[PDB]
This record gives sequence, C-alpha cells and structure tokens, in this order.
Amino acid sequence: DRLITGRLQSLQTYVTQQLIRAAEIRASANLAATKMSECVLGQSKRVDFCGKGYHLMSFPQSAPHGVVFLHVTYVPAQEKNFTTAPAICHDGKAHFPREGVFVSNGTHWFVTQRNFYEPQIITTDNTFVSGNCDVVIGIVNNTVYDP
Amino acid sequence: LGKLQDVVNQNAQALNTLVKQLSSNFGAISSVLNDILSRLDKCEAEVQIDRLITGRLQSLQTYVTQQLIRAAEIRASANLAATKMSECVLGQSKRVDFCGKGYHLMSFPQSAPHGVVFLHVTYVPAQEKNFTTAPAICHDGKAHFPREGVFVSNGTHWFVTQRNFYEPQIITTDNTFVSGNCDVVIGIVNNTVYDP
Amino acid sequence: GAENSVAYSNNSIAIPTNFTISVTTEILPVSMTKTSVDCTMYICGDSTECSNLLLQYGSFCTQLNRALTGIAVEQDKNTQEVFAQVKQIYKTPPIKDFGGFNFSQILPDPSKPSKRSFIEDLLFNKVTLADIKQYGDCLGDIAARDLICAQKFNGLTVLPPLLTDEMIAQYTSALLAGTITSGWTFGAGAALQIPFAMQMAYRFNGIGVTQNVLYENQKLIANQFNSAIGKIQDSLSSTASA
Amino acid sequence: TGVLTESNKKFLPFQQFGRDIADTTDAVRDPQTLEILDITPCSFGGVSVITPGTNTSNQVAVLYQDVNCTEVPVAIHADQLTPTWRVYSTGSNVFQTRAGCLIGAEHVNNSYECDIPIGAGICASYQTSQSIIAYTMSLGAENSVAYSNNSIAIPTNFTISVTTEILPVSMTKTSVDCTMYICGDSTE
Amino acid sequence: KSFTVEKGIYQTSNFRVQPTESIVRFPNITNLCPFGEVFNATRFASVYA
Ligand SMILES: *[C@@H]1O[C@H](CO)[C@@H](O[C@@H]2O[C@H](CO)[C@@H](O)[C@H](O)[C@H]2NC(C)=O)[C@H](O)[C@H]1NC(C)=O
Ligand SMILES: *[C@@H]1O[C@H](CO)[C@@H](O[C@@H]2O[C@H](CO)[C@@H](O)[C@H](O)[C@H]2NC(C)=O)[C@H](O)[C@H]1NC(C)=O
Ligand SMILES: *[C@@H]1O[C@H](CO)[C@@H](O[C@@H]2O[C@H](CO)[C@@H](O)[C@H](O)[C@H]2NC(C)=O)[C@H](O)[C@H]1NC(C)=O
Ligand SMILES: *[C@@H]1O[C@H](CO)[C@@H](O[C@@H]2O[C@H](CO)[C@@H](O)[C@H](O)[C@H]2NC(C)=O)[C@H](O)[C@H]1NC(C)=O
Ligand SMILES: CCCCC/C=C\C/C=C/CCCCCCCC(=O)O
Ligand SMILES: *[C@@H]1O[C@H](CO)[C@@H](O)[C@H](O)[C@H]1NC(C)=O
Ligand SMILES: *[C@@H]1O[C@H](CO)[C@@H](O)[C@H](O)[C@H]1NC(C)=O
Ligand SMILES: *[C@@H]1O[C@H](CO)[C@@H](O)[C@H](O)[C@H]1NC(C)=O
Ligand SMILES: *[C@@H]1O[C@H](CO)[C@@H](O)[C@H](O)[C@H]1NC(C)=O
Ligand SMILES: *[C@@H]1O[C@H](CO)[C@@H](O)[C@H](O)[C@H]1NC(C)=O
Ligand SMILES: *[C@@H]1O[C@H](CO)[C@@H](O)[C@H](O)[C@H]1NC(C)=O
Ligand SMILES: *[C@@H]1O[C@H](CO)[C@@H](O)[C@H](O)[C@H]1NC(C)=O
Ligand SMILES: *[C@@H]1O[C@H](CO)[C@@H](O)[C@H](O)[C@H]1NC(C)=O
Ligand SMILES: *[C@@H]1O[C@H](CO)[C@@H](O)[C@H](O)[C@H]1NC(C)=O
Ligand SMILES: *[C@@H]1O[C@H](CO)[C@@H](O)[C@H](O)[C@H]1NC(C)=O
Repeated sequence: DRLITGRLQSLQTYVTQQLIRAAEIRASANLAATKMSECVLGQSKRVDFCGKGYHLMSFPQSAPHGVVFLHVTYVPAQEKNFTTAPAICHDGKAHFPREGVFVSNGTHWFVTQRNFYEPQIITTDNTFVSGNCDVVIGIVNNTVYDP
Repeated sequence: LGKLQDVVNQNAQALNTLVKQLSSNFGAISSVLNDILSRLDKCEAEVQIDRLITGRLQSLQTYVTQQLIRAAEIRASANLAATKMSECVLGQSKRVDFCGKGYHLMSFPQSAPHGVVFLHVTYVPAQEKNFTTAPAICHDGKAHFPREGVFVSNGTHWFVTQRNFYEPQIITTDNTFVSGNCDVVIGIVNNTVYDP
Repeated sequence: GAENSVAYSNNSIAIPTNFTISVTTEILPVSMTKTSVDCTMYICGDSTECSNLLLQYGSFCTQLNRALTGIAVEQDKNTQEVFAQVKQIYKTPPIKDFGGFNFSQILPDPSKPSKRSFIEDLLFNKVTLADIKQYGDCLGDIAARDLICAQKFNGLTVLPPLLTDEMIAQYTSALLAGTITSGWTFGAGAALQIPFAMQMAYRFNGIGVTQNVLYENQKLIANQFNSAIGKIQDSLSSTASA
Repeated sequence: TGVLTESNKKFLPFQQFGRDIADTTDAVRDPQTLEILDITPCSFGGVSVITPGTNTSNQVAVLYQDVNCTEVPVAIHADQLTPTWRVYSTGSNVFQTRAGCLIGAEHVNNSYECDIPIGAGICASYQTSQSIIAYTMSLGAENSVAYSNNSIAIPTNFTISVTTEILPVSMTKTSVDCTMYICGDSTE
Repeated sequence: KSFTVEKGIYQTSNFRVQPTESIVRFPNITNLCPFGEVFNATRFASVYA
C-alpha cells in the first residue's frame, strides 16, 4: 500500500506537469492558428506580428510537431536626407498633401510618397487647401502648378 | 454549445470525484473516522487518522491544482472573448478570420450560461466571373495604373472595377494615374483613356 | 546593442530610395506527443495481489486517464485548428508563371514518395523525433536495453497523432497554392484567381506604397525574393539551433 | 509472474540477479541449468477499444498498437485468453495500419469525414448490414483553381452570412472546508 | 466505471490475461542441513566467546 500510494503520487505529478505543458502548447497553437489566419490568409497591418518590416505574404511549412512561417517583408534600405515642410503657402491659402510629404532637394519642392522616393511636381490635385497660411508652423513659400 | 456544457460537466465531475475519493483507506485500517475511533483508542488511532488526514489533504491539493489549470484555460478564453468584444462588437476588425469567415461587418453579443456568444455578420462574395485583366494601359506612351481597383475587359472594351465587386466604369484620367513611359511594365496593353 | 544617435530637426525628413525583400523564418510548436498510461501496468506490474489492493484507488486512476485523454484530444484539436483552416484542397497549376517569382523550394516535389517541399524535407531532417518502435523487437533484442522498451513494459505508451505528416503536408500545399493563385480571397469564401504580379501589387498598395514601383522593379523584386529563399535554403541546412 | 525467455548476458560468478533502470529484476540466472533468462511482463499496453456509443450497438473494434498482424496472438497471449477475446485476435477483418493492427472493422477504400479518429490518418465509423468500418480520412474536396497571367475573377454579387461562435468566460466558483471534508465533525 | 460508453476510442487497462500455473526452480541439493550439530550440540559456547 505504501508503494501504491507513492507510485500513484508519481503518476499524479507526471500528469500535472503534462497538463502545464499542454496549456503552454495550446497557447502556442492558438498563436500559430492566428498567424496562419492573419498572415498566410491575409496581409497583417500589425507591426512585427509577422516578421520585421512591412508584411507582404507568408508561406507555411510543416515541421515535426510544429509549423514554420516564411514571413516575406518589405524593408526600406537606402535612405536619404531631405528638407521638409508641413504645408505650402501658395497665394495666402495653405496647401497640405493628400498622401505623402513635401520634400525639397535644395531648389524645388515635390510631393513624395512616404515609404519610397518617387517625387512629382506640386499640383492642386496632389494637395488640398485649408484656410489661410498664417496659423501653420513651418509653412514655406512656393507656387503650386495648376493644369 | 458543447464548450459551455463541457465546462459545467468538468466542474461537476471534479467535485463528484473529490467526494468519491473519501472511500480510500490510504493505508489505514479503514476509510471511516468512526470505525477507527471506535475500534482503537487515540493511542493507536492517532497514526491511522494521520494517514487518513495526509491522504485526504493530498486529494484536496490535487483537486485545487486541476482547478487552477482549468482556471488558467478559462482565463485565456475570457481574455479572447474580451478582445473579440472590444475589436468586433465595438469596432470593425480587419483581422482575417478573427471574427467569422468573410469580411467582418458587425458582431452582436448574446449572454450564455457561463459564457458568451458572438453573431459575426460577414460579407462573402458569391457569384464570380472570369475576366481578362492587365496591370496597366499604355495610352500614348505613358502607362496608366488604376487608383483603386483593376483593369478588366469583357472582350472588347476595358473598364476600371473595384476589387470586391463588379461595378465597371469607363477608363478616365481621374480613375487612373500616370507613371513614366509604357515600356518597362510587363503585361501592359494598348487602349485609350477618356479625358473630360 | 550599438549606440546610434539619430539626427533630428524640425525641417529634416529621411526618405527611402530603395528596398529589400527580406524573408524571415520563424517556428511555432503546435502539438506534442500524445501519451497514455496504464495504472495497473505501472504501479502493480503484473501481480494480482497488488492490483487487488489498488482497486480502491480506481477513482484516482480514472482521473489520471481522463486527464491524459483530454490532453491527447487537445493535441489533435490544435493540429486541426492550425492546419485545416480551409477544407478545399487546392493543387498548384502545372505551369510556373508567377511573374518571375520562383516557388520551387516551397512547393511539393513530385519525385518523392512523400509530398513535401525542399524546405520541409530540411525541417524534418533537422529534428530527430526520438520518443517509432515495433513491439517484438523489445520482446526480442532487449540486451540493448532501449528506454522505449522500458516505457512500454511499464505501461507508458505513446499514441500516434491523428494527422499523418503527409496529410499535414497536403494541407500546407493547399494553403500555398491558394495563397499564390488567389491571394487572400480563398480565405474569405471562394478562391478567386488573380495573376501573381497583380497580387503582389495589391500587397504593395497595402503596405503604403504605390503599385507602380512594383511594375517598374518587378524583375528586381523577384530576384531579391528568390535570393532570400536561397538564404533560407542554407540557413536551415547548416545549423540546427533554429 | 511474467514471461521467461533466453538471452545473452555476462554474469560474473558472484552475480545471480540483474536489475534495470526501474529497479525491477529483469535477468535471472537459473540455478539448475546455468544460463541467463530474461523476465518480461506477460502483457503490454497499446490496446485501444473503438466503439459507437451504447444505445446504438455492442459491436467494437480493437487496435493493437505497434504489432504486426502476424504476431498479434503471441504478443497478446491469446492462448491463455478467454474465448470471447480470441475472436477479436484474428479473423477476416484484420487490417494493418501505421499505428498498429485493427480487428473487428472492415477496411474501406472510400474516404469520408472523420467520425471516430484512430490514428495515422485512419478514422472509423458505424456504417449502415450494420458494422464498423475503418477508412483513411478525407482532407476535403479536390479543387484545382484556374490560373493565368492575364485572367482575374471578379465577384458580381454577395451573401451576408451570420456565424455563431461561443466562448467560455467564467466557471463555477467553488469553496472547500478542510475541516468538514477531511475530519467531518470529529474533534480528535 | 460506467454501464454506458459514448461513441469513441478508449485506452483500456490490462485485465484480460490471468495466470494459470506456477513454476518452481531451486538448486538440486540433497544434503540435509546440520540441524543436529547446532541444536543437538553436547556443549555450547560462553556468551562472551
Ligand atoms: C510668403 O508669402 C507671404 C505672403 O503671401 C509673405 O508675407 C509678406 O511678408 C512681408 C514682410 O516680410 C510683408 O511686408 C508682406 O505684407 C507679406 N505679404 C502679405 C500678402 O501679407 C512672406 O514674406 C513670404 N515668405 C518668404 C520667406 O518670403
Ligand atoms: C501599343 O502602342 C505602342 C506605341 O504607343 C506600339 O508600339 C509600336 O510597335 C510597332 C511594331 O509593332 C513599331 O513599329 C512602332 O514604332 C511602335 N510605336 C512607337 C511609338 O514606338 C505597340 O505596337 C502597340 N501594341 C499593339 C498590340 O498594337
Ligand atoms: C536597390 O538595391 C538592389 C539590391 O540591393 C540593387 O540591385 C543591384 O544593383 C546593382 C547595380 O545597379 C547590380 O549590379 C546588381 O546586380 C543588382 N542586384 C540584383 C539582385 O538585381 C539596386 O541597384 C538598388 N537600386 C537603387 C536605386 O538603389
Ligand atoms: C528555382 O531555383 C532553383 C535553384 O536555383 C533553380 O534550379 C533548380 O534547382 C533544383 C534543386 O532543388 C534542381 O532540381 C533543378 O534541376 C534546378 N533547375 C534546372 C533547370 O536545372 C530552378 O530552375 C528555379 N526555377 C525556375 C523556373 O527556373
Ligand atoms: C542448520 C541451521 C540451518 C539454518 C537455516 C536458516 C533459515 C531457514 C530455517 C529457519 C528456521 C530455523 C528452525 C526454527 C524452527 C522453529 C519451529 C518451531 O519449533 O516453532
Ligand atoms: C542625414 O544627416 C545627418 C546629419 O547631417 C547624418 O548624420 C546622416 O548620416 C545623414 N543620413 C545619411 C543616410 O547619410
Ligand atoms: C533639384 O531637382 C530639380 C528638378 O529635377 C533639378 O533641376 C535640380 O538640379 C535639383 N537640384 C539639387 C541641388 O539637387
Ligand atoms: C527649427 O530649429 C532651429 C534651431 O534648432 C530654429 O532656428 C528654427 O527657427 C526652427 N524652425 C521651426 C519651424 O520651428
Ligand atoms: C473561369 O475559367 C476557368 C477555365 O476556363 C473555369 O474552370 C472556371 O469555371 C471559370 N469560372 C466560373 C465561375 O465558371
Ligand atoms: C462589352 O461591354 C460593352 C459596353 O457595355 C458592350 O458594348 C459590349 O457588347 C460588350 N462585349 C462583350 C463580349 O461582352
Ligand atoms: C502568359 O502565359 C502564356 C502561356 O502560358 C504566354 O503565351 C504569354 O506570353 C504570357 N503573357 C505574359 C504577359 O506573361
Ligand atoms: C541438477 O544440478 C546440475 C547442476 O547443478 C544440473 O546439471 C542438472 O541438470 C540438475 N538436475 C539433475 C536431475 O541432475
Ligand atoms: C513487422 O512490421 C515491420 C514494419 O511494418 C516490418 O519491418 C517487419 O518485416 C514485419 N515483420 C513480419 C514477420 O511481418
Ligand atoms: C482497394 O484498392 C486495392 C488496390 O487498389 C484493392 O486491392 C482492394 O481490393 C480494394 N479494396 C476492396 C474492399 O475492394
Ligand atoms: C536431538 O536429540 C534428541 C535426544 O537425543 C533426539 O530425540 C532427536 O532425534 C535429536 N534430533 C536431531 C535433529 O538431531
């Protein structure tokens, strides 16, 4: 009876530890399912949820008692300094870009998309006007081209 | 509702097993305090009762440990439910399959015994149709890319169509934007863009 | 880490002029070995007296077996909910025209009895998976004194997973084919075909950059992608710490 | 009690018994004929019983794990077993699987959804005379998707689905009195 | 520990086989042991020696 009690307690210890590890593995499996749903089946906007950089795709690969994800990501590489400005005062009115930022190479100004350098000349469709150009801080003078 | 019923059944079964475990002698002459205390004086009954005490205390410890495991599981489930309520009932979730198959629109909570139920209403495109596409349109040397949507041809003409629904409209300079000459793009095709 | 002061000014912004298409490999456990225990064979090996004495602990042993059965069912559930997200087993098109993207190493090899890809083959070869045994060898050559034979003779069996690794590979291949032939649309209902270049254009528009830059650099991007895959093909082939 | 077999062990003259990791004696020197005999348990774990639930039928199937179907009787010691256990030891419904040998269910080449999972991609069910069938599971419908560099599929309609999903939130709060449980109402 | 089992697969313990015979394997020695020399001794030893 002493032996029976001891060995039964040993089994109870083993089962308890196995339950702990099962809970850990279940948490891992739930994370893996969420990753598959949100990164393989879609494009995740969550930062660093699926790899460093901006997530593009993910490719699952089976592994022994596990899964592997190949997070393909966009990482901007070659940066360049530029002089910016929140707005452009054309003739009293303040121009704000629709998407992107105002960037100067030293002489002129262009609107450029935020994660890539593709400047284009300032235009009334690239920007939108909002009130006079006195309240904005950092605004600078330039002309906006109008087709 | 197998999950909630399973939870209730697990708790009831654990309590019933704990009651059933009082029949174990744990090495003592009997599993009943009264029999031990009547057959033996405290002289010899102290050791038997101590064995019983140790065994029953260990049984309680086992039950409490299992209850802690299940409490952690239920806490994980409850945290997921709170996140769902915050991100799907209180908002519109962009996470794919987080709240139902298809594109999530709304969610409606409903209480349930020891649990919650979500009615994820979702948009599911149903009737699909083949089409011939093209990444860009070379108008007069410049390459036109759509702002939102894709270029689609029914065989004769081309239209810009939004991505998840077939609402074609004629190609126009405001629907598209130009970027450089039309030689570097692969798959580009010839057509004219209308200009008001 | 490295000390790196970043320039800051009220009228100075840094803009990228290029990019790199990185591929990062990350691993997650999904299931563990299902196990079963026989109280009688473990506690009271094959003696009848000890089993008769153990009969009064049937409640304890039923509890233990119930817990382990729950664990096993949980492992099967975990594997199913991870891999069987979609129940439409898509197959890759016979022709490989994905705008220059090379998916050879992450698609099934038809020249193998198992339907695994190259990366999968490397992954399965990088893990021993030692608990696999046939009963009869333990009854026979026992002078070697294997641990698995001791576990089996003491009632500690290891149950096999429900989903064979070939089936998991089939699920993974279906997910890959749907991903590269339909994008995200197969997850939100039916699978809607789209050329891969337009798909990656959708993704680029998603991350906040215009799609034109893709088409102006498509080949380059493809090469980068392929190169990144090549890195993985060696990173999992030399070391075993991953 | 157990099963005795012959083996090879080098026993020094002052040694008679041998013990394994678990401390149970595993090798013994026979005093009469000087030789070493290995003791093994006369049973083994790995027997699983498959059944549709009672209130349906009493038929069952037996999975003997990690045993070839040729060597099932010697492994299970069917000679000493009851007559009712021997019918489930060998027959015409014997089926070999990667998990082990399945007896009492006919192998079916067709594939269905999993009703009673068995292992190694095998699932069992209760067909409609009435009997237990064992089959490889179906992972889903085969559906090749058309793909071309200049072909896109666009939806023209939609369905507003409503999906019901359930989550546990709490469980029954419980309290235990040590005194009332361990030492019911005795003062000693 | 129930009279009704629902649909499924169950791991089952080992009650099926029971023993039926017994074996004894002792050395074959015929010399009866000297009981008459330790018990039927004419003289015993002093407790100190
Ligand atoms: C940008 O444009 C504004 C007017 O559009 C300029 O404001 C003038 O500033 C001078 C003094 O520096 C005043 O005498 C003028 O009356 C202002 N013009 C108006 C219409 O009020 C401003 O100077 C320009 N910024 C720069 C750096 O040249
Ligand atoms: C689409 O438009 C371009 C020009 O805008 C066409 O390119 C011409 O191709 C022919 C030979 O096939 C050349 O002789 C011309 O010099 C090209 N034109 C120019 C301005 O370079 C192109 O052929 C058109 N695509 C189709 C299918 O007709
Ligand atoms: C952007 O980065 C990529 C690679 O990091 C550059 O591609 C290489 O460019 C050099 C010279 O232009 C070539 O010798 C290499 O063969 C290119 N590598 C590949 C894989 O194609 C690219 O030039 C960079 N572009 C800019 C504007 O910086
Ligand atoms: C994709 O990458 C591989 C490796 O760079 C290319 O070469 C093949 O590599 C595998 C080794 O796994 C060999 O079995 C093949 O024989 C190689 N292909 C040839 C033609 O020899 C592979 O060609 C690339 N895919 C494409 C379409 O070019
Ligand atoms: C020559 C001595 C051999 C010693 C053998 C040692 C152990 C095995 C025998 C043990 C018992 C010794 C005899 C005592 C008899 C008691 C019977 C009685 O009257 O109640
Ligand atoms: C941008 O300007 C700062 C300060 O002049 C300098 O430290 C930094 O190196 C510049 N960025 C690059 C890519 O050179
Ligand atoms: C800035 O851009 C304009 C237009 O491309 C160009 O004419 C000018 O030379 C550039 N000046 C400098 C300093 O880069
Ligand atoms: C920016 O900072 C410099 C000094 O740090 C200052 O001279 C200048 O006026 C500031 N400009 C704005 C718009 O704040
Ligand atoms: C689209 O084209 C492919 C091949 O012609 C075909 O298999 C598919 O059925 C078509 N889509 C629909 C909705 O019919
Ligand atoms: C394509 O669309 C145009 C405009 O609606 C129509 O005139 C033409 O008949 C259509 N052709 C085909 C093959 O559908
Ligand atoms: C598309 O594929 C077909 C054959 O599969 C080929 O003839 C055609 O040139 C390809 N077109 C483009 C833009 O890749
Ligand atoms: C008796 O013992 C000897 C060695 O101890 C053995 O060889 C023999 O087989 C045994 N049996 C008989 C009948 O001698
Ligand atoms: C027993 O099974 C294993 C693997 O299935 C095989 O290697 C072995 O040859 C089999 N032995 C017999 C006698 O069938
Ligand atoms: C299943 O297929 C195999 C060969 O493909 C065949 O030998 C066997 O008879 C089939 N099963 C039945 C019940 O006919
Ligand atoms: C021991 O001594 C008594 C008296 O002489 C005698 O009856 C008996 O047989 C002897 N027993 C043994 C074992 O010598």
